[PDB]
Amino acid sequence: FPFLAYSGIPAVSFCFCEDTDYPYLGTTMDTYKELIERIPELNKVARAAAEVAGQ
Amino acid sequence: STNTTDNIDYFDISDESNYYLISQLRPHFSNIYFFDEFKRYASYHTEIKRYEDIHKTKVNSLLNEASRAIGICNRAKNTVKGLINILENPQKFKTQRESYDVKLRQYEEKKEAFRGCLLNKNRKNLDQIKKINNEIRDLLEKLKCSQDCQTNVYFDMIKIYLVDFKKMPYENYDTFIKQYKNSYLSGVDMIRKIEKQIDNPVTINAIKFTQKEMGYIIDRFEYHLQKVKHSIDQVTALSDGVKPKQVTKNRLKEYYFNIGNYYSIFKFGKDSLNMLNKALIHKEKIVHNLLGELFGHLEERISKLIDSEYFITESNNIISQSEETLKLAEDVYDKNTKLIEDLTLYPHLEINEFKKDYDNNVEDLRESIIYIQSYVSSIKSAYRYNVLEKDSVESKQKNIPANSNAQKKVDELLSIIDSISYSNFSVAENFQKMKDYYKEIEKLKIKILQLIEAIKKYQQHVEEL
Amino acid sequence: AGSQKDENLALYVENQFREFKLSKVWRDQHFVKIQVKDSAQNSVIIVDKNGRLVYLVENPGGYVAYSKAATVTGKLVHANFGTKKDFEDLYTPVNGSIVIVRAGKITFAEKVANAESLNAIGVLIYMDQTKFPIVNAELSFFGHAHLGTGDPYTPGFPSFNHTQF
Ligand SMILES: *[C@@H]1O[C@H](CO)[C@@H](O)[C@H](O)[C@H]1NC(C)=O
Ligand SMILES: [Ca+2]
Repeated sequence: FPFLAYSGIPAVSFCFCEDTDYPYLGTTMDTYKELIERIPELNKVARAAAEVAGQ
Repeated sequence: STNTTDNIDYFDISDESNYYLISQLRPHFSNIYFFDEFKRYASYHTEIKRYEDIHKTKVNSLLNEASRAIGICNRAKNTVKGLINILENPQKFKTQRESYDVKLRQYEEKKEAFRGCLLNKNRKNLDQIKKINNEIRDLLEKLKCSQDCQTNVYFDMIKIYLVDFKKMPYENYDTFIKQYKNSYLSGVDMIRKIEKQIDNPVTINAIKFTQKEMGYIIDRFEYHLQKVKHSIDQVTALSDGVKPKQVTKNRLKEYYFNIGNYYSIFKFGKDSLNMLNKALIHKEKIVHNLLGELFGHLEERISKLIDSEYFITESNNIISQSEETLKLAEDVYDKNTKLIEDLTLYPHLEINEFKKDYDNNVEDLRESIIYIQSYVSSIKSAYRYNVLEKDSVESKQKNIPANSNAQKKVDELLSIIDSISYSNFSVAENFQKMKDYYKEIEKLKIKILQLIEAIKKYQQHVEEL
Repeated sequence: AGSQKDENLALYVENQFREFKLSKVWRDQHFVKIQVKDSAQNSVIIVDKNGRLVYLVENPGGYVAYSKAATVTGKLVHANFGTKKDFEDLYTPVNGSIVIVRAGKITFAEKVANAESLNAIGVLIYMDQTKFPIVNAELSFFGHAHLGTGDPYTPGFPSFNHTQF
């Protein structure tokens, strides 16, 4: 948003977002293990996100 | 089972020009394979019988000089084998008195000493190789046709070479080195994590040296596989092709010399890939034999950490003291409650001014006890979340396959050690909260004792009215 | 921000950007002002009208950045999300009181800005069952309350030493 509103540069932000938001962002319990019990397999998902941004 | 390495002949060196590669395998050059293929090229052409005469002399002289140099450095191979079988096993190290570092330095010096003795004896044969190549150029330019020659040895021997290329397996080596290299880099990633917790240095130094040797042999295997795939792509790339029937005589010379060089790279690459495959499988078995020693000492570290981190006995101490305090204060109120009951009948008949204060004391009593019950329920609640954080780790430990083949058990134990580390931020904050609440139970305990004192002073005052 | 381990991760990323052989790698540093926790602890604590007895609820681990360091007492009003339409449809008027909201649908700074515009005294922010289904109920979290972005103590110009602060 400072790249779009303030400086006038086009900007894009994308997320593989669940219908409800992620339950703990700014949080002490946000770790790796709890991320990997939220999402069962992560390598293919982050692979898809890296493919979108690289493309 | 497997504790030593028998073969060493994967070690090699090239020249400073990087033009000629020596192997310690037979016959140490791909150019000798070129000499045999140009021998059968000279079995085609009737004009050149001088090549088979010279070729007999040169396979004799070159093979004798080569195996001679392998003798002179065979003694150095025995010394380097001595330092290898010192470094690979812990059991050969536990009888040894010198520390590990200087032995590693001596291994370095004997290694470049071995390569140096190999190259310095092979140089005088390399000059002879240059002499042979120049004699082959003159002997090939003996012949007659300088206008249109034909280019049937090319168009036939390419097909024979493609039969030989389809004979030899590529995809199993490719899949093997990809899957194997993935297991190797995953292994080094396991070593960097495993170094911080386990205390013994000897076994992990043996594993670290072993993975260094594995890295060198992997690098050689990708080199020879690259040479094989490039030579196959060049010969089949010429068989795609424009297919000229007519060449010039020098074009015929660089023509035959060219494809003979490519097929030479194929033969030498075949034997090199064969030996390196065996060596990688052996060293891989050494690494599983080491980690099999390691994981039994690893599990004790887990059994220390699970008791150490979650503050479980201290939290049970806090809950025990809090429940003891609640039982004590509730016992005191059950002791005084009838005296409260009489001293609520005496106020309303008479002068109420002191009894306003005593009514404030009674409300402070019952509200204080209800507060203590609320605090105990809060501490027990946060303790329940903490115990759940421990029990998820215990179920994750019990759900491991025993049944691991191979070295994945060490990976699982690193995963559970990583889990205990992840619980830290929630556990610390919960324990801090428990400390805060128990401080407030202490404050209400001093306050409740001053309240019972105020009750007794009121009791003697009502007797004094 | 500004901790030692952040600089260790920074040097790690920089050595990675050198090992990938990029065409140019350069760092940049400048000094900003953030807000961190004090050694004394902040707390939310129930006060009775009697005033003799005071009951504590909890001592929060997390804090709100750029909140004003103060202490207040007052009557509390639920203010579901702090949306301006949501603030329009209150039953009890909001002024001179402490609002509570649930985290969602808007940034923290727009909640605090709207409840500041209706002249409330303080904002408490929590997470409920329905919007945020989790096991633990003792979980504490972090936010900032600056409307707009950037370092607030240099608006419009950068925070180097060339500006001399
Ligand atoms: C603000 O609320 C107080 C109650 O705390 C009330 O007395 C006052 O009238 C309100 N302000 C206005 C402008 O009505
Ligand atoms: Ca600025």
